[PDB]
Amino acid sequence: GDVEFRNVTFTYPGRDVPALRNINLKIPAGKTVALVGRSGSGKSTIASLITRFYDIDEGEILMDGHDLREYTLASLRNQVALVSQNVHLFNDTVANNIAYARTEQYSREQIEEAARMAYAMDFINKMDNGLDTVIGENGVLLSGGQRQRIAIARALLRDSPILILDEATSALDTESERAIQAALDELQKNRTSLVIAHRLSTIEKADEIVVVEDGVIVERGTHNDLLEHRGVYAQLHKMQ
Amino acid sequence: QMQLVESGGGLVQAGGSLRLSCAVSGSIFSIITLAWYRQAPGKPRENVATITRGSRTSYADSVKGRFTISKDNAKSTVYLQMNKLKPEDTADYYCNAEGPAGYWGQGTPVTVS
Repeated sequence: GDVEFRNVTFTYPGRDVPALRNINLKIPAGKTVALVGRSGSGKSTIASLITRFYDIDEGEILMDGHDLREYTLASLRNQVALVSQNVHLFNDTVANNIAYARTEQYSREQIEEAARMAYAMDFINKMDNGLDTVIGENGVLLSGGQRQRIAIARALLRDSPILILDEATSALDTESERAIQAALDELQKNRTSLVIAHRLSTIEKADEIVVVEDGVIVERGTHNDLLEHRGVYAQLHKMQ
Repeated sequence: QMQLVESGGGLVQAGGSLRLSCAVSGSIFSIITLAWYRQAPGKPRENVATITRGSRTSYADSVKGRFTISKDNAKSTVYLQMNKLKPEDTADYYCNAEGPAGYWGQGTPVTVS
């Protein structure tokens, strides 16, 4: 899947200044682009606009060369796998949440394999009816990290053309979490991936790194080229 | 569409000085990173000097103490003051905006005899 922002400006409802200004961003099919910058710089806004929680003020977002606003909502949800705290949950079983409410389109074994590959099966097993426990209402509320791993499992299961990855819980070390990064690394390979970077070390391998400051893209390049550029990214290379 | 237009290049003898200019239209000039790169006939295109939002500057080691990058928000122009020019500075000099995968001028030639 191809994703392109053309002269995109966006302002959160009620705000008086834009969150994004004249964003031009091309992510060709199969490439990974890492967005870096301070929290509140607009990097998360860029990724989240693809989900159409809001519409842009001006400009164009194109998906496979078609404006986002031309897709039916069903087609939009099918194209994009969101791995973030805003992954959409259903008042339904865990298995049905991993399957994105698509029933009898996946097998039980596929759902279970996706759960294990996301390292979600450990906490799922502690629920009374396992994968078939009803989450949400009159049921279990997911912790934040549990919700992320449900999102990883859903993304692993669906094999979607577009991945939006918010690398939350940058504090990572142990075994089940080290292999989470390994699972994410394989998922973003062979897929158009927009990654919200929260630790710089995790995105040195992106095909292009994009530095956002105050809603403006200030620098673009590979990790090595950006270091030789001795600009903003090179200065941010002080957190290591 | 963004345009970067260099000027000021030419022929100078060793020890001479040259000031390059680059007019930038279509950019959020005060915020994006600006830079000068250069490329000699056999070598790849390499960074010379870089200036970020607050006019914070950086330089390649071979150029420190001789070259100076600066920017003018009012004129939306970026400049490269080249003093104490060495023959090894002979190259095509390129203006750049938004980093090495960003936008590029078409260069201005510099020859140091």
